[PDB]
Amino acid sequence: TKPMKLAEVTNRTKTEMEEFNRVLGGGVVPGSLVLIGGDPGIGKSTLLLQVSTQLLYVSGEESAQQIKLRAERLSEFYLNMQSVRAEVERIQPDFLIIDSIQGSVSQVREVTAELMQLAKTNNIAIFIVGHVLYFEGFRILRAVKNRFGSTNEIGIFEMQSGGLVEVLNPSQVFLEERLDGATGSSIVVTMEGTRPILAEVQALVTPTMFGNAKRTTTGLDFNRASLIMAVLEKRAGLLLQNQDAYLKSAGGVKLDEPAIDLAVAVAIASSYKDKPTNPQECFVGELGLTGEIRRVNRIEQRINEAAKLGFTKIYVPKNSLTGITLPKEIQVIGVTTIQEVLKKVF
Amino acid sequence: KTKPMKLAEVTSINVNRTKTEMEEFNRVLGGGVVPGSLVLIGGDPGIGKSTLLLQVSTQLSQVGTVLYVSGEESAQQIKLRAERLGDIDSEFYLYAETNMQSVRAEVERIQPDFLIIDSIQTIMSPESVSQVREVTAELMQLAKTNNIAIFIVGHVTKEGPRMLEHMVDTVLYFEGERHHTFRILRAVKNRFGSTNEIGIFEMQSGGLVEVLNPSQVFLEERLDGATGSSIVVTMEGTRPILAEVQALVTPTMFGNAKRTTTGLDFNRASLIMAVLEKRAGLLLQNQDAYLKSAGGVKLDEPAIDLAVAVAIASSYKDKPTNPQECFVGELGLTGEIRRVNRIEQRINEAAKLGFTKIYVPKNSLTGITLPKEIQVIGVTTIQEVLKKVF
Amino acid sequence: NVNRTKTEMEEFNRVLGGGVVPGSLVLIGGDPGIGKSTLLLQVSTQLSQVGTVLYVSGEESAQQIKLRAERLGDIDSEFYLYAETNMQSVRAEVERIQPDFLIIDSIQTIMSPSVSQVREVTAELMQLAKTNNIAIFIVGHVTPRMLEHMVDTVLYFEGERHHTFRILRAVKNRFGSTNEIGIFEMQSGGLVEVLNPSQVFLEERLDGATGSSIVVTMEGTRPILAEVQALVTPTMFGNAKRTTTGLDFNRASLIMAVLEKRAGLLLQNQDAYLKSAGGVKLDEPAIDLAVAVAIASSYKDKPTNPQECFVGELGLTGEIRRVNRIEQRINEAAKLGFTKIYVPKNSLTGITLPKEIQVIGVTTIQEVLKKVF
Amino acid sequence: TKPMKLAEVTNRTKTEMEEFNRVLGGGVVPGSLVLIGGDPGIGKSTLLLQVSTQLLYVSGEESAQQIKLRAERLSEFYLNMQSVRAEVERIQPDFLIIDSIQGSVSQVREVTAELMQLAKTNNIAIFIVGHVLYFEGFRILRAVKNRFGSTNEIGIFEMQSGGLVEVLNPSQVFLEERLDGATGSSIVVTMEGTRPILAEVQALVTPTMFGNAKRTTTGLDFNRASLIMAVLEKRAGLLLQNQDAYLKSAGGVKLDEPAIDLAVAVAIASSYKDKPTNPQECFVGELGLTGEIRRVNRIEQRINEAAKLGFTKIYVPKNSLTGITLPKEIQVIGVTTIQEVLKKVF
Amino acid sequence: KTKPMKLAEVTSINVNRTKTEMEEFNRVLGGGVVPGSLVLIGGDPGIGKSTLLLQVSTQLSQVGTVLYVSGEESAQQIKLRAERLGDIDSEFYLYAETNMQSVRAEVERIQPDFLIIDSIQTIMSPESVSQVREVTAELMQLAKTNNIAIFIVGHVTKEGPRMLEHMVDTVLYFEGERHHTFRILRAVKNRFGSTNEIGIFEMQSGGLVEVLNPSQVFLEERLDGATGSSIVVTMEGTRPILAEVQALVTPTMFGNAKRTTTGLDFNRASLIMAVLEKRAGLLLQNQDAYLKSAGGVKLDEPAIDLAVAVAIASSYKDKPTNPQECFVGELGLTGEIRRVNRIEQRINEAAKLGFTKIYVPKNSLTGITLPKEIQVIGVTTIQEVLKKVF
Ligand SMILES: Cc1cn([C@H]2C[C@H](O)[C@@H](COP(=O)(O)OP(=O)(O)O)O2)c(=O)[nH]c1=O
Ligand SMILES: Cc1cn([C@H]2C[C@H](O)[C@@H](COP(=O)(O)OP(=O)(O)O)O2)c(=O)[nH]c1=O
Ligand SMILES: Cc1cn([C@H]2C[C@H](O)[C@@H](COP(=O)(O)OP(=O)(O)O)O2)c(=O)[nH]c1=O
Ligand SMILES: Cc1cn([C@H]2C[C@H](O)[C@@H](COP(=O)(O)OP(=O)(O)O)O2)c(=O)[nH]c1=O
Ligand SMILES: Cc1cn([C@H]2C[C@H](O)[C@@H](COP(=O)(O)OP(=O)(O)O)O2)c(=O)[nH]c1=O
Ligand SMILES: [Mg+2]
Ligand SMILES: [Mg+2]
Ligand SMILES: [Mg+2]
Ligand SMILES: [Mg+2]
Ligand SMILES: [Mg+2]
Repeated sequence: TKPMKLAEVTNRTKTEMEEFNRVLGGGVVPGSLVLIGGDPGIGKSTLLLQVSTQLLYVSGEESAQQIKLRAERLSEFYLNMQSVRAEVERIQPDFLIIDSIQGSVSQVREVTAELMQLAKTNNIAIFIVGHVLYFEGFRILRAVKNRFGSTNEIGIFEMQSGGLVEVLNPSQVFLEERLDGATGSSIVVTMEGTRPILAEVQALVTPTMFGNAKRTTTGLDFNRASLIMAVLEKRAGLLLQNQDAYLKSAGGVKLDEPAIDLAVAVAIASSYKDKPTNPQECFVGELGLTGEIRRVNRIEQRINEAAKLGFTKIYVPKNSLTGITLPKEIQVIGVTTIQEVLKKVF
Repeated sequence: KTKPMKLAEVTSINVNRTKTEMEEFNRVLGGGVVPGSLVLIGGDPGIGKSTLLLQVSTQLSQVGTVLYVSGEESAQQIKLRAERLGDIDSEFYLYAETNMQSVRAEVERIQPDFLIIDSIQTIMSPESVSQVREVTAELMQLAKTNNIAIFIVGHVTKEGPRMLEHMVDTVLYFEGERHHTFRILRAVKNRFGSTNEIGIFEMQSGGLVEVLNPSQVFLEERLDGATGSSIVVTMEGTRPILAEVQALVTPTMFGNAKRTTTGLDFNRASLIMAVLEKRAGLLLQNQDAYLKSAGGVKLDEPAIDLAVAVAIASSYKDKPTNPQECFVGELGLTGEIRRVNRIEQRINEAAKLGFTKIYVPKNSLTGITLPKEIQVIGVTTIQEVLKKVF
Repeated sequence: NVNRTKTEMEEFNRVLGGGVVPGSLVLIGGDPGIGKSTLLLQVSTQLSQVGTVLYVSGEESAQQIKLRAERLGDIDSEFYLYAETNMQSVRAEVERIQPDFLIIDSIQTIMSPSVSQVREVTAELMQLAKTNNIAIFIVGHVTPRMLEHMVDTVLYFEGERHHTFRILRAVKNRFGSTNEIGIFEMQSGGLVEVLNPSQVFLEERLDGATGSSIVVTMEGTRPILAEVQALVTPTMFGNAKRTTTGLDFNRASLIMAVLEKRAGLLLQNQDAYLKSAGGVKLDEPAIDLAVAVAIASSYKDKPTNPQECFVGELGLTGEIRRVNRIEQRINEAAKLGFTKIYVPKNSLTGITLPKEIQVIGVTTIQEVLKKVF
Repeated sequence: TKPMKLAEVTNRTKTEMEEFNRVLGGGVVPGSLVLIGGDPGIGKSTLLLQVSTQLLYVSGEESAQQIKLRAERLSEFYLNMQSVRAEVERIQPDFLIIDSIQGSVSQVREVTAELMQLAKTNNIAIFIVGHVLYFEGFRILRAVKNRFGSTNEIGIFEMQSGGLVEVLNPSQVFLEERLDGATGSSIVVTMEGTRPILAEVQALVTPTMFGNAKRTTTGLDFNRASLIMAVLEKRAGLLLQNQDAYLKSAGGVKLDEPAIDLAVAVAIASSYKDKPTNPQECFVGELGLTGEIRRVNRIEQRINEAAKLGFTKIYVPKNSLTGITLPKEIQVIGVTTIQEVLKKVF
Repeated sequence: KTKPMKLAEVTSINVNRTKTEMEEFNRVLGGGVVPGSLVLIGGDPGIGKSTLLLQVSTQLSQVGTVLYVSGEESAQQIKLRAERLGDIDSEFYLYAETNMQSVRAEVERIQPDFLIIDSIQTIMSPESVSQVREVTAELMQLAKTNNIAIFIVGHVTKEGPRMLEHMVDTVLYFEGERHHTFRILRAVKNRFGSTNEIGIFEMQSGGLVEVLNPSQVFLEERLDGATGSSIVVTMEGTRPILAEVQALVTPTMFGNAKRTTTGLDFNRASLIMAVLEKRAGLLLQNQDAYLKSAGGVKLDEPAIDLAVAVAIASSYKDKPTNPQECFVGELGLTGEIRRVNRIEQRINEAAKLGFTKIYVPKNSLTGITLPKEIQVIGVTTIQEVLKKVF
């Protein structure tokens, strides 16, 4: 390209899989190199076979007969680089898939350089498998580097007996898991670096029978929980002095971020009170020792992620909202104190 | 070229700088963008260096000619971003290409007053990591061939931005922690200005919004009858981080008095309480204490002692502290407020974030010039401080 | 048989072993921000009064240095400033002006066909000191230890977080002693020398401040000087408390047992809080005596002298055992303006003692506490 | 050399320093390369200046005038390699010293290869300094690799105001340190890998005043000490139940070897009993839970090292002595039970 | 050279081996020294590989011709050592030189039946670490050119002996822990013998003295009324280490019953005691327990459970165990004695060190051939064991 004025800047092949299209930023662009990365066993061959049967598949990893058995469960689909190049000029295929690019590993860098120049010689879309998209564990496909789209885009799949089944409403995973009015469960939109993870905090508050009141956490910092309880007793007015408390992060998610405080406070209160929370409402906020609900980082991302996963309410810190556009699919409730929240929730 | 010259005959700078609508960004560069200069913006990925440079560029395109070079994002991607940020009916040129030879050719053609390289890591040349040091050397010589201002972006990686700091004209760092919603732009090295200058910005849905008057954020963040909150100007190496200590002192009901900290060393707090009881006279023997560093900031430096002593006392006493006053000082076991390192930097940083008082150790002030925007109170004992504060 | 150039700064002269030797390479090392540029600008404005100075650096601009250097000294004298980087352009100006003193403000910021190559530039600088017979100063920001073996004098400008002293020490000196130190304090103007350091230790101490004592400990080979703090107070509750910060808890526990069983202090029913001032970790046998004296001082409510310090491992029989590097510790104490130092008596066998400090060899803890209180 | 029958295999320059001679295996051999290693500041220049004034000294590290000031406190002593080689042929010196051999560091390997060939061209002894002998902290000089002697040889020095003073009786270091009949001190010949270190164990047994009996160690494993006390109470009959115990390894030596058990038991008993041990007697032995004194590794080395440092008795495990020659300067007492030892000692 | 051959027509070995006076060393090599073969002796520095090879060489010089090549020690040094060890009025040649080209020339000249390389690390050649693999390859071809037995020494280093194990004829390991006064020589790989063979030696003032009858060492090491001692055949990776567990059970006097371990995991011992109380019926609630692994051997393997249960019971009961019986087995919380890995190796190792009984888990024995020198008792429950033992 040549430099170009910004006042003068502005189509793709879609698949039946809505999620896979969003990740590529609309669909498959005809002249690029797309790399799918992930651990072996995850389903990069399975995902590419499914995209291919919808849209020349080259594999050294599995045999021709093996792929036929796989791909029927899941038209002009055709199954070293010098012997490959000859077939690219002959059939002239719009889409080329290399199942496993894998001193071959030193030569891997030199093969992919020659594949990017091959995308220009014959204007074709080429998929490369690396044992930039990353397929990692439900199953998620995320765009790490995208030249023809946004990197914040995600595609959720679940591997079943047939192959990969796309996931539209991931709110229903927590909703199926919710029992008939089960207390002491709450939801937080936490962060694993930049990825917003959505997680369930669990509490079992029960009166102590003997001597010292027990406190036990799994997945949350113990001392963080200890302070939360002091703030609930001193600010919210819950008599937790003589109550045992067991706390758990469902999944074995480590929850080590200030934003999880409010969800843990609400979980405990829910168990103490024996009043359930809504399974489509979630909570985000650091809790100060004065009862205040302090600001948190990346609030816009958290609200976005909650809405997308089918949540209806989200309690956020009120100060965090200054000049942020809120999505129409989710009720954002800014709160300022813990008392205010527990009043609203119970 | 420049010549060896006697210092008495060294003439004062008579530059022509280019200002942007962002008052803060100008102060940092020491007045504005100096033409024929190399400015490096460092910081973690995601903070908003591209966003800040796109905003600066859309403003500079109104008076000069901008060439924005990005290998990192595509041309179409940037157009979607930059329309939210500003106006681009002006001479703002975009070039999504990575080889310096192909860039050089376009610099001679359009002759742009301002050049931006979005990610030096993503610019190649013959002879993506080692070769960054050689590209920036060629960029400094390019600033003199055409007399243009050039901005360089340096993402701070786990391993292999701090390497180029000694060979560029201005070094800026864009940093903004998980605990603060606000991002700060600081000048680490400035050849055309002061290094104590800072620019506060808050990333909003549109892009980065400047925070002129930050004293209003701390006042909004405090509740009505706040108590047991205090502020310390701590240090994360050389970066002065400003942090809130929280204390909940409440009488014990049970047998043993509880002590629980999060973010502060437990034993450090234990000693502080002993010094408050034995020197200041607070009956804390039968009081539970919960202590928290707001934000999840680890506070592991002697200077935090006074702020924690004041926090506790504030909760014990049920008397609030001022939200625009902060405290710096190691506390000795005799009640003394001992000296701390980098006092001048801490007082500077407090003043810039809109603080009105700062309690410092009295011994630390020997021959230090104090900024006129902040009241520096040197103290010697903990009793003295608590008398002053409550 | 040598003719050195002195500066008005007595301390900086002692470090170089009398003054600036002409035709020599002196490397100043340290962290960034300590004041190597500031110290060299101050020496340069003084040396410009007798010789001819050429100050080179690309780290800061010419105009920036003028604003700094007017606060620091006088500039009506032959002081030349050259904000260049590459060498070949420098060499040409050395032959022209023929300057007696050359300063390179960051060797990291100089190129010749900018860290690996740094070794080759300093080799060419040492041969340049013979071609023109000039004194040359090299600055090495510590991120400097690579050039230490190939230069004439190696200075390190050091400053721990607890002391606002900024000490200049000679690591390797071809024209002087390596024991020499120069104490400075950075003030608003620039670096102010500290000629009587004895007066600083006598501001950091309050009036009735008991339980403070001083130890000359070691951070590898660097003798660090540190303050141990104790608060002994009667227990109110059931169990007597013991809490340390910066000292090993179990080490302190034994010290108290020895003070109760040997020295006769009733500490059983006393709470004890101990702290190493500064956040210095004190993990060396030599700190035992200072901690014992600290505790006793707080217990007894009798202060120690602020210009006396204590060195010695304390045995469980009350004995004050030998410690390593005793000659270095006595030397460092003396240089920081201390008047007494209690050392183990056995450590003194055939060691020459400096005339500026009273070295007291002790054998038991009872003996020490008798002497001290 | 050519291969040679063993039935057909069989002089040096000595210095006034008996210790330095032993290390080199008799004295300085005229045609070899001796490397002295150690940390900077230790005294390798000081030791070589002292050997040289007794026996061409080449230094880039210090100036000529600096060395003259040093060497007078401490005859035909004369003070890059091409300029050096020319002076070796001229003066023809029997002994050559290179003060600091220190991309010079890559070239250091190539210079020392040329120095070993220089030892043959002109049959001379050459000393090399490396910032195989190792000088490490009293101060010790040990032979790591010796072609003309034993590697177990050691030379003890003490740096004083003049320079390095040799140490003949290191028993007198512990003897000066011993007070007038001080109880609860004992000596062990332990091992730091293969180096036999000689160390002092200290005990303060004193009756408990309140509630629980205290146990505190520094330098010894706490649990090891705990077991020792159980064995002393159950086998030896010491009523330690109601006694506090403070234990210390003098020097900050870590003592983490089974052989230290007996010394610790004797230390405790000495403090309990208020009866001192002899300062020239030492103890070696693992203590079993039945009271037995079990065998230990490297017994011959330990007895050797004790004797050399001027010890008069050594209590060892009786089983360890099977077919071992005992040095005439030290009384080796083989013991079998802890009761037997305490009977003998007190 | 050798040829592809049908297994029915593969003829049995008809070698001529050379025996030494050391019965143990012969067994290890599978009868004696095979001519035209490469034997590697591995082990930590200081164990006595040079000492063992000097002793073998002084014995082999009586029937063949030995060439001992050492770069590590000098010729004069070896003469002082080797006179204490044996007789050298015989054809024993010593060559203190390190380059293989200079060695080869002397092999063709003297034509020695036995060649010893003292430290392969200290032998050089063109093209001291990488090049060891190429020297040993040239040494195996040298064994066929002249038909000689060659011994190679491999010191086991922190980092960079186990590398050559796959490319030599016999692999021996000389190992002897800080806790045992005795050193053991084991065959890891043997082309001319069994790998289960072992040679026990004790280093004495002269040199290495063989330990034929080791059953006498364990009996001398036990006191008269020993009690609370038991023996386990544990594993340090693949090396079967044989270890002594010690227990002192004694009634509590104070409030809380004490439990203290050294060398065993505390919690593992705690469970064992619970299983002894609940299944075996020992009243340990009010008994203190001190447990020790003799030697400072870390015992962190499930197989040690039974030995620790037997130790405790022996001390509780005040009834000794036999010093020539040992125990192997994980103990389940139901009192069951569960299976363990490498049972055949453990039974072998016990037998070789002169043990007469070994209690093993009964399930582990399915189709395993048992050595005739040791009584293998398969057990199923802890009650069963204690019944048998006491
Ligand atoms: C399509 C398909 C795959 N599989 C199995 C076979 C594969 O080895 C396994 C993993 O899928 P695959 O896509 O081969 O993993 P990757 O390419 O990421 O290494 O799933 C089924 O069991 N049933 C199916 O229908
Ligand atoms: C300008 C803008 C950026 N963003 C996102 C896209 C960017 O990838 C992300 C981070 O900003 P960016 O400036 O790209 O970060 P870096 O410091 O790494 O250059 O913010 C929005 O969501 N909305 C916006 O209006
Ligand atoms: C001389 C002087 C310096 N300074 C500042 C400017 C310098 O950049 C800073 C640090 O000193 P500097 O000597 O540049 O540190 P170094 O060269 O060791 O890295 O001190 C003042 O604030 N006031 C002054 O009067
Ligand atoms: C000989 C001697 C040395 N010294 C000092 C100067 C040296 O820098 C220091 C260390 O000795 P040196 O032998 O130079 O150490 P090394 O060669 O091992 O690095 O001892 C004295 O103070 N007095 C003396 O009489
Ligand atoms: C033969 C013998 C060796 N030794 C010593 C010298 C040796 O360096 C040391 C260790 O034996 P050595 O066989 O050299 O060990 P390695 O396994 O490393 O070859 O034992 C004696 O003290 N006395 C002796 O009679
Ligand atoms: Mg696959
Ligand atoms: Mg960016
Ligand atoms: Mg500077
Ligand atoms: Mg030296
Ligand atoms: Mg050997």
